Amino acid sequence: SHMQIFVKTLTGKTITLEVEPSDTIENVKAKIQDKEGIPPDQQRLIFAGKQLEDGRTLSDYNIQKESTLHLVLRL
Amino acid sequence: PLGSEKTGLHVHEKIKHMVKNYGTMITGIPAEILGQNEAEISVGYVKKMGNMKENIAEVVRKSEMTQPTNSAGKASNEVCDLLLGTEGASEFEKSSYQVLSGDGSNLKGSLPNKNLLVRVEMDRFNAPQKYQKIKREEFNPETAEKNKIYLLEDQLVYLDIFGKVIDLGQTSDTCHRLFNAITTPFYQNYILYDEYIDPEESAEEAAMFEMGEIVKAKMKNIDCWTATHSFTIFVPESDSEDTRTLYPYQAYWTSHTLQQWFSGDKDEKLSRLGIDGYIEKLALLGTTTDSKIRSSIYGELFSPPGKEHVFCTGMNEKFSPLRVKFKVTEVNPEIALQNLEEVQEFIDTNYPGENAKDQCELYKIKAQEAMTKQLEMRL
Amino acid sequence: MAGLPRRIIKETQRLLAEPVPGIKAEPDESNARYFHVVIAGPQDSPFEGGTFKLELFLPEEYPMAAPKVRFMTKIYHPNVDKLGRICLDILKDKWSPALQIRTVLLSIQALLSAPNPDDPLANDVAEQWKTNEAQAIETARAWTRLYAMNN
Repeated sequence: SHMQIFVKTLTGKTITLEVEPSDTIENVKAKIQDKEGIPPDQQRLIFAGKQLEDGRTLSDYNIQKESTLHLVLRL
Repeated sequence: PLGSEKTGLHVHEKIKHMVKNYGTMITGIPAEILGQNEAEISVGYVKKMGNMKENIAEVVRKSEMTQPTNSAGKASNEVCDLLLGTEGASEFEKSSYQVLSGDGSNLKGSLPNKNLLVRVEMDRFNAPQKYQKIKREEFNPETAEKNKIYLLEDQLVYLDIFGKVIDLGQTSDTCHRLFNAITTPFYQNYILYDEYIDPEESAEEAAMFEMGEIVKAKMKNIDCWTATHSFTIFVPESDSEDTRTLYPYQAYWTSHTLQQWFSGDKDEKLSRLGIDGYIEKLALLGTTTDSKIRSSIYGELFSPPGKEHVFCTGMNEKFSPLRVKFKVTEVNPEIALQNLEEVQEFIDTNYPGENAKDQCELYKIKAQEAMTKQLEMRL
Repeated sequence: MAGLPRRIIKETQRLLAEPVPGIKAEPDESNARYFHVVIAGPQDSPFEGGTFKLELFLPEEYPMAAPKVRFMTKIYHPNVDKLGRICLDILKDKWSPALQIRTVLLSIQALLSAPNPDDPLANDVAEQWKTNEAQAIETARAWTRLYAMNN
């Protein structure tokens, strides 16, 4: 069951991803890599103020249709 | 063509000078927008005792929104955007990466004597290091720990980074033998290639060794490559093949910005290796299997300036195989220079100052003002 | 020694046999996954002449997971927080079983000689380190003499 989420950055640029609720956070980072050419190891994702950890899953943070993730590019 | 090389080097010198002096401002983002968005992302970090508004200031003092990105991918996107223009960058994005050959020759043959931009993406081989015995009743791919080997009584499977189950092609006889030989409690859920495990010691330790050999052979045909680093190389046209230089440009996660790379002149220091010397180090990075040489070359090519010798030691030793990939495209110096000049006027117009440090500080206080007001109006 | 994979047994014996210079690391009697560590302040660092006590603990998931380490002595270092924790952060990668207990100990030791206040854990300390390195170093000398010179 596909669904669509948004990823936003500090510059206000927004991209749209198609994802599954069981998709691991590293799959999300690889989809960001597909769109933006940014390596997974050079990304941080934030949802609801908390960091999305590698090896976990989108549902583990209760991320659902049309949620907006925040892509951090300075750490 | 004597003096012919200096119109590409002017492109190099301009982007280097502007990134050095202006940092995040070279992206052309107005300070207001930066402050507004930082505000929306920051609301939840506020202390809401006292007059929250005075700790809103505490939040704005806490802001780092004008410090430049240190994502290697984002810095590459910005170099591509400035030198090729937005549309040129979008066409470059469509062309495919090439795996650097063993001796680097495919990249050297892709650098004719014109002004060239190289984009590199480097992958690290992220194979499983861990295994566990499990019963089929208890194994749920969605919840189980990922990038791990699962030994069942009749199957050996690999649960990859995307949570997909990959059978490793073993008979149920072999799996039953392996499952029933590994009986010690602290070897039920362990690591795959332990140097202390001795196949001649025990039936259990020979089964652990054999499983590692199986997994290792199977991983050779499984795609475990994950992109780890990204950078660009500007290669200006030169007056003679043997005097041609390249200039690598990079940021690096949690380590340094492209501004800092330029301030320490690492682009120039690496430029002194020549094209063949640099390519040879880049090619060795991927062919060697000596983790100390891999780490030493990684350190030399990619550390912030001055940390070449500590960057990949200790905790940060490079144990996994790397693979360099590249793509090349031509740069029109008129387009890249016009791009840089439009950004320069934007900065001079909207953030005037007698020196570059003052323009940067004016930009920062404008962004802070816009953040302060937005956070004020929503609390 | 009881109940342990050969690797932990041998890491332990080889630490006792060939200790890291400047570091004493010996396992507890009641619990072999716990190490009582004493690291001497490196020479020509604000911590010289100090003797800092730490706890190193191998969780159940070691070596799949990194050891836990904590300083027990207070120390004025930009990479040690108010509770004694340190940044064992691997850039662009994660802990791997290719890393060892000895590597962790050598890294803490090196970090005492090379404070890094730009990627900090103790912010107050790191701010003064970047801003007023001379004053930060003096305070650390004072912290060393008050907290780390008789246990």
